[PDB]
Amino acid sequence: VQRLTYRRRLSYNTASNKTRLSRTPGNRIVYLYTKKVGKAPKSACGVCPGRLRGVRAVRPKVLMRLSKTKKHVSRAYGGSMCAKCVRDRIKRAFLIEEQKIVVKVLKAQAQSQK
Amino acid sequence: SSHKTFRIKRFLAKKQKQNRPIPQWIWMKTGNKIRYNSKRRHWRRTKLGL
RNA sequence: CGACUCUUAGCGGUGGAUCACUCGGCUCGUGCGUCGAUGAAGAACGCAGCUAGCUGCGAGAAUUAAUGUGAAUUGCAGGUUGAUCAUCGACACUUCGAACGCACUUGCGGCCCCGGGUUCCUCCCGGGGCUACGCCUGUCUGAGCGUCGCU
RNA sequence: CUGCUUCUGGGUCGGGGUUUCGUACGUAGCAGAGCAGCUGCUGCGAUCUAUUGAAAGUCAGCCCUCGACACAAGGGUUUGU
RNA sequence: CCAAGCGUUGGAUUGUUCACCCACUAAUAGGGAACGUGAGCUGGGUUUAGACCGUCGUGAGACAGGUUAGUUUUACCCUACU
RNA sequence: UGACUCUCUUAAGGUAGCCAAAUGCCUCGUCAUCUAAUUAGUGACGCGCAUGAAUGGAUGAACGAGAUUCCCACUGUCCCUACCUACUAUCCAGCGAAACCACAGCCAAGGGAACGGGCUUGGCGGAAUCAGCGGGGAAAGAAGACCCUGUUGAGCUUGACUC
RNA sequence: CCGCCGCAGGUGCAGAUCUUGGUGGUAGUAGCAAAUAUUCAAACGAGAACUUUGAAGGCCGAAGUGGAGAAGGGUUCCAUGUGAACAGCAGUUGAACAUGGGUCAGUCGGUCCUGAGAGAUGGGCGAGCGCCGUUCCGAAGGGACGGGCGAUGGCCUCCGUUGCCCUCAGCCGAUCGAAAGGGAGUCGGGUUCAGAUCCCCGAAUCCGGAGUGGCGGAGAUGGGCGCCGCGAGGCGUCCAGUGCGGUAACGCGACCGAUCCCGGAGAAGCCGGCGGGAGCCCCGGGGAGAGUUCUCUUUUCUUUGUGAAGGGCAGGGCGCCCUGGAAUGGGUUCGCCCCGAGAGAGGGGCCCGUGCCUUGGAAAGCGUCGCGGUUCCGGCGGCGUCCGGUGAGCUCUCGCUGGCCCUUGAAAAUCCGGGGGAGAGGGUGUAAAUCUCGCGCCGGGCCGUACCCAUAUCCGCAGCAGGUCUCCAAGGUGAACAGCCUCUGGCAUGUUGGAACAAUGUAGGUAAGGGAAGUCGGCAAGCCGGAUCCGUAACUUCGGGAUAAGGAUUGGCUCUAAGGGCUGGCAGCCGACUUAGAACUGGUGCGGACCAGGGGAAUCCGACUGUUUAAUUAAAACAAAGCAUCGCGAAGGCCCGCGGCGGGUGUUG
RNA sequence: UUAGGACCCGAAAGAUGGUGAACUAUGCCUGGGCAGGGCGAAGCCAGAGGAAACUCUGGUGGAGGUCCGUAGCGGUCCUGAC
RNA sequence: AAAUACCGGCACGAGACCGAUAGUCAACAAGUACCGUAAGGGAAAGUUGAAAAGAACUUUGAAGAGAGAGUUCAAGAGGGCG
Repeated sequence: VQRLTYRRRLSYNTASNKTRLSRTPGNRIVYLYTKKVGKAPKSACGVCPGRLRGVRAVRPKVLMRLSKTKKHVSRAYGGSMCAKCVRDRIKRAFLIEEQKIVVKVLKAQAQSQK
Repeated sequence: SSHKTFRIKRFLAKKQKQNRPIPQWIWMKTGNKIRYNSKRRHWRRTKLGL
């Protein structure tokens, strides 16, 4: 049995000071200091609760190191918005734009008769 | 504590160098008044201020 | 009998009175009547061959120079073309401090200059000169459907 | 309050007497609820039974020792009509 | 009348002293000792501070009115006694 | 006894409730109940000194280191004390205070500042002591906290005075 | 130093609970009594109840007397001495004393960010020291992308480097504020008398950087004709190229681009349940060294590994996607819950991987068994460092999913992705501009770092039974982090010992018969106590009351039945823990210690939970939900302020 | 005999300007922490009884200023120790 | 300007003053040691001798502490010592 101490001077069980038991090649249990569970990024639409796919769930200041391809998925609004609410904002971006041309054509009627 | 400021560590550093006795040759002088160091301070007796 | 206890004297302890001194006071009088952004008062921290305090002092650190003084300093070592003291006009005077680049953690900046890294050609390291507010006179660049001006 | 050489004396130990508790360890048992293994033997097994009114304590403030073993022929301080 | 030698109790209710009652009893007499006795106790009662109620007061508050909660210290001296 | 009646009467005379209650002076109220006996508890009785409606009235399951009462069981609380254990106290080695202290330390009476350790008159009186001990020293403690006085104050209050 | 004659005064002490200093009696007295406890031998030494070492017997018993830190301390740390004084006996002993020695960092904190808040400037007030206020009454930006004449370093080549002035720009705030919040990145072995993530060896890693940019790779070597000649091909030209693959989720080692915009991470509460993962414990083996052996025991005990960072891999998870169309509704959980808004079913994709394996890596470490080096050493050899089963186990962690709120649980630094398309880039190459790709290169200053962390290093005048914030957490019994016992680790019974065992104490117990007669009062003590199994009233706000009350069993040993995985209505194979039943059996003992409710009938008050006089009152008092009025529609109510175009409620209605 | 420190010692107070929230009171910010059990609310599935609203039953579920109780927090009673 | 004020500051002279519990809080390592979080509070403490000649050497004890000696007019002046 290995009753073992902290290696830092933070003596409190705080958000920063969270550990894991790690057996060593000297054959003794000791604490390694676990980096926090950095989460995946979230969609810019902000409706889908499930976080993004193809982007690493990692601490935010780590992403300086990560390559471009680790950080975004290869698509328009890739790594910023969920693909489901991309293809709803492609249709709407077109079907609303189609509806504008029906207004452009119905305006070419109501004045030619007076 | 272990967690010190540089200014306080220089304060303590002076107080340690002031906590040594008289040299034995000092009271062999002509104008001999000093017998022993009266300003000697101990860590249980007097708590240094602070 | 003694032992114990009291009284007195001698001597001896305990204690620091008395008395005798006195490089300290207090009081009165006199002359003088001078601090500081050229960094004051104060504070910190340092410094001696052996030095803790006290004074003396400021990386040139119980002092340098200079003038005077003319042989010590001294607790103990050691090594006259001026020892040592006084004086002090030259120099020097680390850090905080009105405290002054922005902050009090002695933590972070800028610009110009120099030196290493080089052989200007940047980062880097070290060093240096500047960088506080209020105001005054002049300067400079400005601003205004202020007042007008000329096209 | 006593004891400290009648070849005697107390003590120490041991032996009896005493009483207390209630049947030791070991062995033996085709006594044992059974069950497990091998083809009747044999393992685990609370417990019961004999050995066994057994074992254990018992004067330190119990009784008698005449059995062992030593030890005891001292020291100190005072005291007179 | 001589007479204090020796006895004069167990309890219910109340802090009670005072009573009152049950029951025993030879009898259930009365007292004193700083209204014996808190470095002996107990703290129920009073009588600090907290609270509640009744009456009183404009009020703060008041009441030998009722109520609950509320620190009870020291002997090693000298005598006395053992 | 009081529905009812007559008058004075003020703002209107306490309604519903509740009670000798944490509220009743008298008081240990009266009656019942718990007892062998109860100034206790409880349920009733209301001219209630001086009950009463958000100054809240009446209740109330649950709850409470809240205040009372009776009952069963349990007990050294007691009748009535005894024994045992640990640590003390005790004795010794070493170590070593303090409170307190006019002088001090045996009584009875007397007088006295009316309750003497000393005075008066009698009792009488015998070194140095140890563990106890709580009678006394009107023991110690702290210039009474009660009480009154002072032309001494403070916290608070208001229909005090002056702002 | 003094007499006489004059002068002058801080001029005479027993008192003042006088002041200061000293010393008595008490008195060698009270005392050195909290938390179980010490004994034996030896050593050093003048000297031992205490020191040191060995052997005993003990305690703490993982919510510890253990191993570490924060705050505080400031050298107390460690060695070498002496042992005057101090450590309430002692002392060869100490945290005393005196001489010395000791704290090593890009990675661990501080620095940095902002929080509640603090606080300049403008402004306002102010007799004034100053004060208010912190975006409000302010000309509150000293930065870039752009264009010529000049100019300096370099063949002024043409950019770096400059200046004029012309295009271009919100945050709305200086500054401070956390050694527990945000916050890139260091771990493993070895070493000291005292220092380690700091030192040494070895493995990585983060940020920053470079003047004509140091290597490779990507950007980038496609298209279509026109002649030569047996064809590849050679060579002339008109063109392209700021990367590819997957139906998709998304992938590939890079994969241009500014002001602007947009979003994300940073960055979210407590509680419940479930799952995975480790560590730990447990279990059956195999090694190694010890323990026991008086009999029995294939036995009992210890030890039995593998860092950061890459890759691969199980393993979790998905509210991701693809064909596809479901009532006879299906899937699915402990609970949920999901579904034409596309369920089952199949094929994928992604995020997390703290587990396994591999590089690190056996070269170290550990267990051993030996050999040298008289001491000069990280000496050198031989072996081993194993194979399984495990589980509502415990703890930490990563998830899945709920429940509660008139409660919704931080900002900011910082970082990244996206959308835009101003630009830049070269003309078929010796390609260019450019790159979040793989190596390479250089750098990381400053301050803290010793030790105690509490019945002896802190604060209570002290080695004071007080107080003082956290981390790790073994075996048995058990519901249990309860209590008790033991292992690792630590200790010497808490400021003294020896000999007695009186009183009276303090703290424990035990009592015949009675039973509250004691007493203000059942105060103190006692009883009851666990679990299984019965049984459970009045009253009620139907929630409770309730463990009401009141009964029964409990030991040991031995069986029996029932309750499950797994591999291809079955057989085989690995079981881990309980419930139930009956036997047998002991002197009716058995929740055997420990743990651990006395119970009923009423009354008063307060609904309850909460709170309260720290140090005499824990209460019926306060609070409370509920209920009810009252003020106020903002130049307002209510309040503050010396003051103000002031401030709180107010980030309000 | 005064007035002044007025023979010396003595108040409870009154005033002015400063220092403190390391204890404690309260708000706020930011962190950490709280065994093991008992009762068993909503929702949910099956079943049983009758004609619907429905009524009974057995599981499941894990709420609560819930209860027993450790750590922590507090401080009742002994009016114990001291 | 001058006459005028001056319990601070520099350098001086003097006293019917005080003589170490006096005189300034301070004759001395005094605004020191020490106490309080801080504002602030704030001491005690002079003397060997003419000259250290400050007690060599011998001897008991583990040493402290002695006995002899020795210095000096005197240790009846032995390191806080007229």
